[PDB]
Amino acid sequence: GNEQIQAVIDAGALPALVQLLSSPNEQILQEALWALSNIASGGNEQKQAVKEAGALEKLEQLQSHENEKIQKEAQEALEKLQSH
Repeated sequence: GNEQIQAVIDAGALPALVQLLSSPNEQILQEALWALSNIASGGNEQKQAVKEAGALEKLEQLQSHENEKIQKEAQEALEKLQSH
């Protein structure tokens, strides 16, 4: 599969930050993830979005993954949105 490519750095906003989770294209998920995943690094504002954005909803599609790296990509938001 394709790894996190260093194409462009971004942040993310609205459900658009989550939307790539439900991508069919696990590869492009991973590609754009590099820019989008930074949301998870911001505990307040960013990391709080994901729940409301539909990360639990988004997760389910990707849980049917064909790529193995994708498990970390899935659990990335899982982890961080859940209270622990």
